This record gives sequence, C-alpha cells and structure tokens, in this order.
Amino acid sequence: VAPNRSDNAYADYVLDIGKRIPLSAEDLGNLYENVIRAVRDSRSKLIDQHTVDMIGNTILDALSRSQTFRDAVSYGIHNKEVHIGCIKYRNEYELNGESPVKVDDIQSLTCTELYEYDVGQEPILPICEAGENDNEEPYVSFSVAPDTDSYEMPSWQEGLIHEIIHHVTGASDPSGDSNIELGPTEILARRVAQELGWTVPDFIGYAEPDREAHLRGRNLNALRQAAMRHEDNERTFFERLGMISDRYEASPDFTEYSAV
Ligand SMILES: [Zn+2]
Repeated sequence: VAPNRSDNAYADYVLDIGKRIPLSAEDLGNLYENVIRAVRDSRSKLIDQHTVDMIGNTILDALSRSQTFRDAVSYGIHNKEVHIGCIKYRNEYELNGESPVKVDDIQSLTCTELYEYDVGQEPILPICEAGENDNEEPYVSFSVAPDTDSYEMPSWQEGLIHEIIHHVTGASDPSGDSNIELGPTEILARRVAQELGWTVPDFIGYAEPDREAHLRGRNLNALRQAAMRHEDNERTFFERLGMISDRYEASPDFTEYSAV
C-alpha cells in the first residue's frame, strides 16, 4: 500500500500525506522559533558563526518559501517521523584514505595542506549524514558553510536540505549503486532547490560519477573557504574542527577566534 522508503515514489507519497494538515501561520511561527533554538543549541558542534547563520537562514528560507519543504516538514510532525525543531547540526569530518598528508590528526592540519592536493587526495572529508546520538536525538552532520556569494552556496544549501529530509520524512537514498535514479530524498531536495531558486547541476543518478565528483569538489572548496575565513586563527580553527570530529562540545561562543 505504501512504497519502500528507497523508491522514488516515496517522495510523492509523503508530500500528499503532508498536505492533509498544512502548516498554518501559527504552526510556521512556532517552527521558526523552534529552528532558531535548535540552531542556537547547535553552536557547540559547528565550526564558526558564519556556518551557524547559513544553516539557520537556509532552513528558515526553506520553510518560508518552499511548499515542498513545508509539506515534508508537516508530514514528519503529523506522521511519527522527526519534528524539524528536534534536529541539531554538526560539522564532523574524517581523514581521507588515499591522502598522502604528513599528519594523522585533524587538529594539526594547515591551510596549505588543503590547497596542496586536489580532489581525490585531500586530507579530510565532511561526514554528510542524518543520524542520531545514544539518546536517539536526531542530528545532521554536514560540510562547513562556504562563503556568502560563493559558487558553492546553492549546492551546499540543497545538500543541507537533503539531510534534513532524511529525518523529517523518513525517506532513504537508493538501495544500491544507483546511476539512473536520484532516490526520494534527493528528488525532494531538488524540488525544494527549484522552488527556492538554488541552481544546482542537473544530475539523474544519486551515485553517478559526475555527482560524486561535484560533491567532492564542493566540499573541498567550502572547507578551503572556511579555513581562509579564519586564516589568522589557523591553529584554533583546525583544533575546533578536530574537536567536533571527535564528538566533543566546543565553545558555543567561538572562544578560539576571540582576541583573548
Ligand atoms: Zn542522503
């Protein structure tokens, strides 16, 4: 009666059901407050204030201007998936397997090492996923935010929304090595992007080589931009990043960037 969480058809199945109780002005008003709070409470797991702002602004803009996003969010709330206000955000990264880098610790990385090797050989990669901690509290881990007005911004925004859709609809990515279908999560993310005017490349498969290479490129660039935003505080930037990646609570006020 219901499509598999992995089938393309799951996308329209959840939207139709979400439409049944649409978000009212009051509902929306409360979701704004909830989102602000969750983003605020995410600060200890994010890299800088810029990323905090971009995450917050992106979600609020999506709730505000995307019918699809509202429907997906309303579905979650009314049909026993995740309430958007429960999701917190992280910038977890991991070491790359093929990287030749002298270091073996995120904390000891440098800006030069990000720019030294191109895609394939970069030192670290973001963990992009929708997961939960031991308390079953839902989180999104995602790339640090690129610069305002960077080429990478719309794709980064689309990918952030993608991860949120995993929690909020229960939708999954394709079952295997899918080169010709996006899966329901990406379909929904792409519809949101279209409604919001976020230009992204027109891929047809979740795992087609061109998509893989694009994400890799986008992520490396976002990270390089983030590191450069904190060039003066290089050592503490990477300390904060390794700390997040080691799942420790970092300063909610971004102490490691203060004048001290
Ligand atoms: Zn996914």
